[PDB]
Amino acid sequence: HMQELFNNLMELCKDSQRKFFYSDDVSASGRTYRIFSYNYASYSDWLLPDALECRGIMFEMDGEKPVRIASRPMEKFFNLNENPFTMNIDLNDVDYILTMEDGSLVSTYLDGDEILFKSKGSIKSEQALMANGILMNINHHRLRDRLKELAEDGFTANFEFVAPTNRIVLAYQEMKIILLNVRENETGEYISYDDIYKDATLRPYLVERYEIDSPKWIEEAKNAENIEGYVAVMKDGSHFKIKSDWYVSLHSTKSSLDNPEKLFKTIIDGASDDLKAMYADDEYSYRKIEAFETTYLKYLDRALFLVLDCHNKHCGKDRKTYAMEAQGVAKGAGMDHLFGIIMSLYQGYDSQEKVMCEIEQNFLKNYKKFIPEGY
Ligand SMILES: Nc1ncnc2c1ncn2[C@@H]1O[C@H](COP(=O)(O)OP(=O)(O)OP(=O)(O)O)[C@@H](O)[C@H]1O
Ligand SMILES: [Mg+2]
Ligand SMILES: [Mg+2]
Repeated sequence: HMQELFNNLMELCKDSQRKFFYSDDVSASGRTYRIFSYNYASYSDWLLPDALECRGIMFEMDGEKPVRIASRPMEKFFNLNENPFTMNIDLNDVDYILTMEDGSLVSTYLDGDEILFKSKGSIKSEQALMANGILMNINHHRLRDRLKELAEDGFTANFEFVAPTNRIVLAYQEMKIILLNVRENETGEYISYDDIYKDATLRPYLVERYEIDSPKWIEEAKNAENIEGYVAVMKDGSHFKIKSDWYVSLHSTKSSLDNPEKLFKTIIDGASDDLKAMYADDEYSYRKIEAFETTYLKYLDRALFLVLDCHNKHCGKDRKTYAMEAQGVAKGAGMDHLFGIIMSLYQGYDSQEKVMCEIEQNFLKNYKKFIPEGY
C-alpha cells in the first residue's frame, strides 16, 4: 500500500540527513510535493525497509498525509561487485542490457492537467525545467500526450536528460531526453522493454538494447572507451550497472588510491561506489576504499549532529553564550575544528545543505587527522 511505503520512507529520515532525507516543494499550480532521496548510504543502510525505493520517489502532500505517489523512479541499483547486493550474481540470469546514458535522471509527474519532469531531487532544478522545455516543444507533442496518459494511469516514465550543458563525462552532441524505462507508481513493476518498443511514438526516444551470448560482454565493457557502460536487466526484473574503467577513472579524482586526500575527495563527491566496483578484483584496494567510506560516513553523522543540535539549542542567544556552548560541544567531542563551523551558523542558517558543505570542506582541510588507522 501507498501509506506504508510513505511511513517507511519517513522512518528512514529520522536517522541522519547525511543518509536518507526528504524535501518539500511547491509546483507552479500551487500544491505541495515531497521528494524522498539520500546523500550517502552504506550497504547496511540499504537493508532497512524500503530503503532501495528512497531514490527520488515523490508524493503529493496534504500536510502530513500523502495523497498519491506523484512520481516513481527506479529503485536504487548498484555496480556489479559493489557490495553483497551484487557480488554473487549468476551472469547467466541476465536477460539483456541497455546503453548506460550519462546525464541527469528525469521522471514524469502530473501536476494539474500538466505533465512535468522532476530531476532526481527537485521539481525545479535546471535539468527539470530544461526537460519541461523539451516536453512543451511542439516537436514532442506526441511524446508528451503519451506520457500524460501514462501518469493519469499511474505510470512514471524515466529518462536520461543529456546535453552539451549537462556534461558529466560523455560529450553528447545535442540536448535530448532518452527514455530508459516506465514504472508503475503503486507496484514498482516495470512495463517491459518490448511493450515500450513497439509503441512507435515512444520508440525514437528509447535507450538502445543489446543481446548477450555469455558474460564476456562484461570485460569488454570494463575495457571499452568513450562509454559509461551498461545497465543489465535480470530475468527477475532487477538491475545492476557495469561501468568502463575509462569512465570511472575520469569520474573519480586522479590518483585516488595513491593519495588519501584524493580518496576522501572521491568519496565526498559520491564516486567511490564506482571506484570500489572497479577495484573489486583487488581486495586491498576495495577494503581500503570501504574503510575510508566508513570513516567519512561515521564522521559526517557525528559532525552534523553536534553542529545542528548545538545550533538549534542556542540559536538567537548573545554571541558569546552561543560561543561558550559551541566551545563546549567541540572540545567535548574531540573535534575542535567544529567550533568555527558552529560559529559560522550563528549569523545565518539558510539550508541544512550548506551546513554539510561547510562540514565537508572543513573535513578536507583536516583530512590527515581522519585517515583510518593502519592506512
Ligand atoms: N538504461 C538505463 N537504465 C536505467 N538507468 C540509466 C540508464 N542509462 C542511464 N541511467 C542513469 O543511471 C542512473 C544510476 O546510475 P549512476 O551510476 O548514474 O547513479 P548515480 O547518479 O551515481 O546515483 P547512485 O550511485 O546513488 O545510484 C539512473 O538514475 C539513470 O539516470
Ligand atoms: Mg549517471
Ligand atoms: Mg553513484
